[PDB]
Amino acid sequence: AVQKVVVHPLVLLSVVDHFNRIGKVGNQKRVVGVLLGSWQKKVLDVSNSFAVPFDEDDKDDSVWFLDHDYLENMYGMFKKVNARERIVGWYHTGPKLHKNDIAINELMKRYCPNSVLVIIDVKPKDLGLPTEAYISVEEVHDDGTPTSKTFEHVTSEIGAEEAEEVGVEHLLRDIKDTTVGTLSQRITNQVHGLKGLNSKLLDIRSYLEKVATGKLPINHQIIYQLQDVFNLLPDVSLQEFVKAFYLKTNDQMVVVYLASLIRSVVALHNLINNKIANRDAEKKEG
Amino acid sequence: EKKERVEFILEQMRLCLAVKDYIRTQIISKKINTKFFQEENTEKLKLKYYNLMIQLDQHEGSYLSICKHYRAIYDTPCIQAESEKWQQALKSVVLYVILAPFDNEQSDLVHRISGDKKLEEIPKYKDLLKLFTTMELMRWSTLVEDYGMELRKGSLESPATDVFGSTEEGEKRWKDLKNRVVEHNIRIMAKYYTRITMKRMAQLLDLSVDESEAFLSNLVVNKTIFAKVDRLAGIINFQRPKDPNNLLNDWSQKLNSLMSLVNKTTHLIAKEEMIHNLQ
Amino acid sequence: AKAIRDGVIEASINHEKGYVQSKEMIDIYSTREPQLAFHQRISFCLDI
Amino acid sequence: AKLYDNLLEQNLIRVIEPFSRVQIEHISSLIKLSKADVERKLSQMILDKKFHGILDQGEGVLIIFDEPPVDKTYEAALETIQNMSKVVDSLYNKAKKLT
Amino acid sequence: TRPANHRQLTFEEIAKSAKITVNEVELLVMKALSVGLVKGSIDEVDKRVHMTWVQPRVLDLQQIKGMKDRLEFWCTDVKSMEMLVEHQAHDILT
Repeated sequence: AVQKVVVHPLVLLSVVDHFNRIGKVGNQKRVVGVLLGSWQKKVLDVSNSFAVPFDEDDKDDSVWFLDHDYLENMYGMFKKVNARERIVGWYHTGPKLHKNDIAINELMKRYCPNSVLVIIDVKPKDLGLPTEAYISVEEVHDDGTPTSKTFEHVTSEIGAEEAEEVGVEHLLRDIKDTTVGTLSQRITNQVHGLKGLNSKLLDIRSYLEKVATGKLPINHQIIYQLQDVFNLLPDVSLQEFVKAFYLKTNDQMVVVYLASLIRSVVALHNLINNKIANRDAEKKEG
Repeated sequence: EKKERVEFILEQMRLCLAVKDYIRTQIISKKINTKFFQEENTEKLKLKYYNLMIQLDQHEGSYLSICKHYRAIYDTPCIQAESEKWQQALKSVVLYVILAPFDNEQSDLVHRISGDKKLEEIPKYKDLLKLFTTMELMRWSTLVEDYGMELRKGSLESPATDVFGSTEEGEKRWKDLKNRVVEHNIRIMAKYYTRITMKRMAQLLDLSVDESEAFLSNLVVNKTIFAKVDRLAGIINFQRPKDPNNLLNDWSQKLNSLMSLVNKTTHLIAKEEMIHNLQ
Repeated sequence: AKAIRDGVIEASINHEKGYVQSKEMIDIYSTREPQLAFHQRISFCLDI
Repeated sequence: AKLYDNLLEQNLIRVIEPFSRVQIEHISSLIKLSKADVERKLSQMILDKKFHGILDQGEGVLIIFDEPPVDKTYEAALETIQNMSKVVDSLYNKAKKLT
Repeated sequence: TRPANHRQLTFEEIAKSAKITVNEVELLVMKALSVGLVKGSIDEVDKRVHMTWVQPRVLDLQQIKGMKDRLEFWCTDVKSMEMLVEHQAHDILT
């Protein structure tokens, strides 16, 4: 249904500054607010947002309130200043999936059909992209409850924009691993990539924590993919993999050989262009 | 004028059939196959335009130009309430989907005739399309003993008498039905059969090794079924190319499927932890 | 016999009969020798 | 006559197609022709290289095999070599003469 | 049960383990490939079939031991192959 989401740096900071402006509460407050934007060509977009006044008590943590008058007036001001901009869903600050974040979506689903939530990060650290979005799916199914509803994570990324990149690259001024050559991919995905595979190997190990000791439901819907992985582990080295592999390596290194074969001659020509700049300058000038 | 000029100009094509002249018949029918958006009172007239279009498509080999012809004589709003004359309309709507040549138009045409409530009132002809839908067919002699007899039976005998009665066009339907049943073997034989002997296949076609080579020949020079036969060891095989690049190529395909697959579980585990170890 | 022993030629002698058979060894390309014939010269050509 | 050569060979590529090997005695039967002129004519196919394969004299098994070889990769890198050799020959004309 | 080393059974082995004759096991497995529980190719002349994909079943707390162990040294192959990347690819980018 929904392919993926588009998140901007403007909404990205536009949550964090609100976490700063309610950061004086000290004890506990989650930044929940209203997520604005479009979705076009089956691609979710997030352009604007604001935050709603919200409080919560730990005793009886099934009670939430959104001042929907404040939702009406300010979004009326936002449709007014920008008729193109509209609602796209909501968000909460999302450390660890708080429990009112099952009906916050069912509370305000009367505005957006796919009333999407976004989990953000307040203390930014990972080896990946700490931006999360779920989606609401419900099920009269299998065996958990006759009324069952659990969010499912749609893939999430930071959408860029030509307007905002002036501010992005303007406000970086720190470091930027450009000069995309033979080593950009080496570090963005060959150094960072295998350590990308590290945590994905680690998460199935975190599920493996229930061999006899973990939570009481066992598998049901985990083990078809698990059997599928070790079923679909790739082909071993006995056939033409090493052959045709040696064939195609044995063809790629031809092109490498030609490129290195030119490059030396080019730089040699350049040195001759220097010795003309030396020998007929030493006698001329002195 | 919408009706009377059309009634005038569709007359003389059967006169061209009395000439045995199809090259004129299709040109003067080219005037009227673009004559539509008049389906209000013309009950029998467009049906006469179709029944003078049974033969222009019936004569030479055109067993797939009769597709929209025969569903077009399923189309007409009168036919629905003359059930036994509509039973032979259930006949003509099935006596071509076999008979049409192998096509994507045939392979979704089985779905265009499939999923019908009032066609499956004949208990045989849901099974007939079921046979060419599903897996391996019971040769030909184990088939004609089960279905070469119901063509005389039922309330449906008349386009089956267009299969029976003419022994020459009818014989072309014995050998085109025979073409579909001898071909229906060869499709899934090439699909699942890596390397089979020649005698085993001539035995599963119930005929000679020589005529079996005639069957495999005109399809591999049609190159619609690629095969590398043998006439010294009888060891034939299907879809056996040299494959320099598809080994590592499809291996890379297995890599991408694998990385998608290991990506599939990773975002699925974390919510499974958070539904019993949330709070 | 020592031409077999020291490397050079591989295949067998029917010492009883007397013919020395030799097998047809082709496709030395997918045998990874010319990758080494490259990599000797890849590295050196980068060096020059 | 010349049309009969192309028709003869049109049949001759037609029946030879679906297999890898056969004896000459079956293709002589299947085109309904002799074996000597068919053997010589098949030899002329693999002399003129219009058809390629091999033939046998012991019983006449025609071994048919085809793959399109990699050609673009090596020679197109090979003529760049003889370009650049001439370029180094020109480097005499600005390098050896000059400094 | 057969590992991914071979998983290549023969029609004599089906004729032993299912005691059904030589001329019906192919009609059995064409039906099996039509249904789609198993995914493998059929050779007739070497009397063997190359079965590749099996329908996934369920399992107790004992198969997770073997899947855990085949996972465990598969971690350190990623550690080991990555270690050359960190060591040799150290000076390309600090």
